[PDB]
Amino acid sequence: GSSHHHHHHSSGLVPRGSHMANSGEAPKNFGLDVKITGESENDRDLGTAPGGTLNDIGIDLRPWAFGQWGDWSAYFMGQAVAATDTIETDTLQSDTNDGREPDKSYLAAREFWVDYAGLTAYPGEHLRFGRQRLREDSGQWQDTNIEALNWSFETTLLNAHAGVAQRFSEYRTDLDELAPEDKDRTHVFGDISTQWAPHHRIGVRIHHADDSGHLRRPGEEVDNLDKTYTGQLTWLGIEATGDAYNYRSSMPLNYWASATWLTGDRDNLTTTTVDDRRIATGKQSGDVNAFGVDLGLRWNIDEQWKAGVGYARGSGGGKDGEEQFQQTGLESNRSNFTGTRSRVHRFGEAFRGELSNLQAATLFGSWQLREDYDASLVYHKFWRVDDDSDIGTSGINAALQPGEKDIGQELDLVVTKYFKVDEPSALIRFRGGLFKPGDAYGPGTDSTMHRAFVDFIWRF
Ligand SMILES: CCCCCC[Se]CCCCCCCC(=O)OC[C@@H](O)CO
Ligand SMILES: CCCCCC[Se]CCCCCCCC(=O)OC[C@@H](O)CO
Ligand SMILES: CCCCCC[Se]CCCCCCCC(=O)OC[C@@H](O)CO
Ligand SMILES: CCCCCC[Se]CCCCCCCC(=O)OC[C@@H](O)CO
Ligand SMILES: CCCCCC[Se]CCCCCCCC(=O)OC[C@@H](O)CO
Ligand SMILES: CCCCCC[Se]CCCCCCCC(=O)OC[C@@H](O)CO
Ligand SMILES: CCCCCC[Se]CCCCCCCC(=O)OC[C@@H](O)CO
Ligand SMILES: CCCCCC[Se]CCCCCCCC(=O)OC[C@@H](O)CO
Ligand SMILES: CCCCCC[Se]CCCCCCCC(=O)OC[C@H](O)CO
Ligand SMILES: CCCCCC[Se]CCCCCCCC(=O)OC[C@H](O)CO
Ligand SMILES: CCCCCC[Se]CCCCCCCC(=O)OC[C@H](O)CO
Ligand SMILES: CCCCCC[Se]CCCCCCCC(=O)OC[C@H](O)CO
Ligand SMILES: CCCCCC[Se]CCCCCCCC(=O)OC[C@H](O)CO
Ligand SMILES: CCCCCC[Se]CCCCCCCC(=O)OC[C@H](O)CO
Ligand SMILES: CCCCCC[Se]CCCCCCCC(=O)OC[C@H](O)CO
Ligand SMILES: CCCCCC[Se]CCCCCCCC(=O)OC[C@H](O)CO
Ligand code: NA
Ligand code: NA
Ligand code: NA
Ligand code: NA
Ligand code: NA
Repeated sequence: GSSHHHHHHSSGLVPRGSHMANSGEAPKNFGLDVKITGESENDRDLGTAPGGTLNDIGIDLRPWAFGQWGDWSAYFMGQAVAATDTIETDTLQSDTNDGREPDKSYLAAREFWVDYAGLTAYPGEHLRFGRQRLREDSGQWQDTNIEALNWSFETTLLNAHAGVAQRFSEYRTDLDELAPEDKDRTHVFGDISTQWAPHHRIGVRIHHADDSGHLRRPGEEVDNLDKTYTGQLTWLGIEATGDAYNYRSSMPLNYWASATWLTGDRDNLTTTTVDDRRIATGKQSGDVNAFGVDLGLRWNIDEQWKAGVGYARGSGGGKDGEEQFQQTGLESNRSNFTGTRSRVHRFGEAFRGELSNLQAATLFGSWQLREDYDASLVYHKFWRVDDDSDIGTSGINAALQPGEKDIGQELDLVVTKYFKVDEPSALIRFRGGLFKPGDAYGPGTDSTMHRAFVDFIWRF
């Protein structure tokens, strides 16, 4: 059930001989996830800088181990990667610089945790401690592997979670340092929701991020391992879904609606450039009072075909920047929002937008056939909310022109074959995004950019 160590994995594969494959089998105490990935990426900077291009291939091996003893259990997953350049074999990976340059080949400890399920007799209730997968269904608050203590309670009528998390390391042979935004940042979070009618859920969610770190002092040189800000930030959200992320729905329509208020304060570092160097000049504090919304509707046209629409907006700008929404930093923004077994990036495989000073309109269609195939075609159009503010993270490394709201448009295609089928144990997927920059990117930029993957995944 939901406590299974692979429950949140997007692949949704089931190894041969496992208890999930045949309930008469004993739970596996070990297994191996094998992934071969090709990536083509051109050009992440839209042709405004050297590099930014990938055409490369890699293998990623993830052995895992599991033990169970009454109410106690424990889990480890490691990772070994070898690739022809530094490609993305992990949709959850740390974004990347002395101590932050990935190697083409590396080892990592991905998960390591102990779990106690004995506080209540519900097997949907358990407490997990260690580096662990945290995920909620939208992917927009948490979808990551992180050191945490997290309590889950999942039953028919009531779901609830509460946890604390903090990065202390990447646990990787190549990344020696944390990203500055992660260093000394503690997260606490929880949620509670109820299935008020069958397949309809309403809930509230909270997340708090607190920075204990400090900013560089005036006159000190500032480099890429230094923070740009320290924050005490709270996200408070309402969320309603009707089979929003359920690829097996029988309802004719599915939907999601969420609204999130972001409050708190940030201390923003200021800098100046002095002879090929960046020098701290001070800092400025200010309130954040920002808002985000994400809405979607999916038509289940028949057992195979689905289509739908989405709108999302993260506020931007405002008085002294108070309306600049931002996400938690634990999100993936990947979800099953097209109604298939495959997860898709909600704001484009190429653009990979964070909901921050961003408005997006989305159209999609999908097709699936039992547990054997699925395919999705997604269109997005993106605009800034405030044309004099930056946006947040994205898969595009290029300057925005002041005063231009047209970020661009994107077309994505995801196509998947599942192999042994009752429950597949392997898959091959094409996942690609084509991004057409709009006027906010300005002259001298490429007319289109793409990011495309082929992934072959086998679980043993
Ligand atoms: C598991 C993944 C395997 C997938 C195999 C797909 Se092969 C087609 C990839 C399509 C990539 C085309 C880019 C080729 C290129 O342009 O090479 C530079 C050239 O000018 C001279 O070096
Ligand atoms: C230092 C350079 C050496 C690397 C050479 C190996 Se390129 C491995 C293929 C990597 C390209 C795969 C990306 C996805 C894609 O473009 O598939 C197109 C196809 O499936 C549509 O029919
Ligand atoms: C840094 C972390 C510390 C390293 C070790 C923690 Se993982 C070893 C867990 C292994 C513990 C298994 C034993 C529990 C038990 O009760 O087994 C008896 C049997 O009768 C029950 O059915
Ligand atoms: C400063 C660096 C310290 C952090 C390093 C993490 Se410990 C080494 C990775 C520990 C994770 C164990 C799993 C890796 C693995 O064994 O993959 C091998 C593959 O050949 C199996 O088919
Ligand atoms: C607030 C939630 C806490 C949950 C903790 C549970 Se797991 C921590 C076990 C392991 C702790 C490892 C510490 C390693 C380290 O500090 O190395 C730094 C270096 O890699 C670069 O930062
Ligand atoms: C049951 C769960 C329900 C979740 C649904 C939330 Se719908 C939020 C309505 C959105 C209303 C917010 C108004 C924002 C605004 O003023 O737009 C800026 C304008 O000044 C410049 O274009
Ligand atoms: C069915 C259950 C009821 C669901 C209630 C959700 Se109605 C969404 C109203 C939308 C509210 C927008 C608030 C905007 C904000 O707080 O940040 C910007 C500003 O305050 C900084 O000057
Ligand atoms: C109708 C559906 C469109 C949806 C977007 C799928 Se991404 C398009 C490229 C994905 C296909 C393979 C990657 C292309 C490639 O390798 O060429 C490199 C070369 O063009 C350098 O610009
Ligand atoms: C900071 C949080 C703790 C991290 C724990 C890493 Se546990 C490594 C794999 C743990 C999975 C089981 C370990 C030992 C075992 O199972 O021996 C008993 C027998 O084989 C049962 O079948
Ligand atoms: C019963 C014990 C079973 C666990 C054995 C698995 Se090997 C340890 C991998 C998981 C533990 C993390 C290892 C990497 C690390 O600690 O690096 C921190 C940083 O480099 C320091 O600053
Ligand atoms: C089964 C054991 C569970 C017991 C642990 C309960 Se912790 C509740 C999680 C909820 C997370 C709390 C967040 C608090 C916050 O962020 O307030 C900041 C303030 O508003 C700034 O203005
Ligand atoms: C059968 C009834 C049991 C009642 C007592 C059980 Se206390 C469980 C501790 C942990 C409960 C989780 C708390 C997280 C939360 O509800 O916060 C979300 C929201 O944002 C808040 O504003
Ligand atoms: C089996 C029975 C379980 C009963 C548990 C009920 Se959980 C439903 C919560 C859904 C209630 C929505 C409350 C709206 C709200 O307080 O948001 C304010 C906004 O976020 C502040 O800015
Ligand atoms: C990027 C690709 C474009 C995405 C389309 C966006 Se919305 C289309 C959903 C609306 C489609 C639902 C209508 C199906 C229907 O009308 O069935 C036939 C008739 O009613 C007998 O039942
Ligand atoms: C690349 C994979 C996805 C392709 C994009 C699909 Se766009 C619309 C999706 C679904 C619409 C397609 C037609 C639906 C149908 O065939 O049945 C309609 C019948 O009139 C009612 O019973
Ligand atoms: C290099 C990347 C490859 C990624 C996956 C390509 Se799968 C072709 C899907 C296209 C599926 C169209 C029709 C499918 C169907 O109905 O097949 C019945 C089936 O054979 C019953 O076994
Ligand atoms: Na398994
Ligand atoms: Na298992
Ligand atoms: Na470039
Ligand atoms: Na329990
Ligand atoms: Na669906």
